[PDB]
Amino acid sequence: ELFFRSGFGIGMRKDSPWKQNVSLSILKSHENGFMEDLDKTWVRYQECD
Amino acid sequence: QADMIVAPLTINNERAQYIEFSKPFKYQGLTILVKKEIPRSTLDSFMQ
Amino acid sequence: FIYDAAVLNYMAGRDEGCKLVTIGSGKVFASTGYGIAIQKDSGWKRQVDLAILQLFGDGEMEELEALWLTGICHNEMSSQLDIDNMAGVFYMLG
Amino acid sequence: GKHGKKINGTWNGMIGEVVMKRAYMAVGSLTINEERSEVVDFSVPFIET
Ligand SMILES: *[C@@H]1O[C@H](CO)[C@@H](O)[C@H](O)[C@H]1NC(C)=O
Repeated sequence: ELFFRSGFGIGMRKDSPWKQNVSLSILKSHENGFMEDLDKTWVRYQECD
Repeated sequence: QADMIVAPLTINNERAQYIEFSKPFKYQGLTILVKKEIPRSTLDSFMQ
Repeated sequence: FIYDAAVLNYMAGRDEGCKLVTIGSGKVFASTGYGIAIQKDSGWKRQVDLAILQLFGDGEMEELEALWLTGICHNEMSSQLDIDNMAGVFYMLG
Repeated sequence: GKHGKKINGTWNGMIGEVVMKRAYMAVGSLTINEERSEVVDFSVPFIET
């Protein structure tokens, strides 16, 4: 089983004027189902099981 | 040289001191993989 | 039922004989975490984030959850036939 | 109220105390989303949901 839980994330330098908008767009994509299309298309391609 | 690290990058205490990390793509963890052994075990046939 | 994922998992892996099971063996649909709301612009945000991040690299909540969020069952005779699959044998004779 | 809802442009619950400047901090079982993230500044998540 997993033993160190920590997500990925877009990174940038401090005081960059985009530290407020880009985080909100990531959250807004989670609810609107965009991450469902991307995860299914690339990761979950399915094969022998 | 650049401004955004658009790449798989985990976040921890050391890096967060110098750069803020916005919000996570997705949540994952650390595991271990090992090669499968003997796809056809008990190969010993009849006449045994 | 439709509710928070973390709460529903605790109920499901707790009942008698773990009969109650989530659909598709635990599939989530909007991965949004928890958090600690603070006043806008409040200066406590910067250093409180580091403290939480530090504990993740020290294995604190990894074992802390075992003290409160541990299930009872594992999400895995009857010598009877009662047709079962023997219909195919009769289906052959069909 | 419980967990906060926006009615007539007002917030109640724990998210209603912080917006009205009576709490300065709220903890418990709070779910991050765009609408709540505009008023308060959520910290780094520590539990999947
Ligand atoms: C952040 O988003 C709002 C939404 O309209 C926009 O008005 C504002 O200009 C954005 N700020 C930056 C720095 O892009």
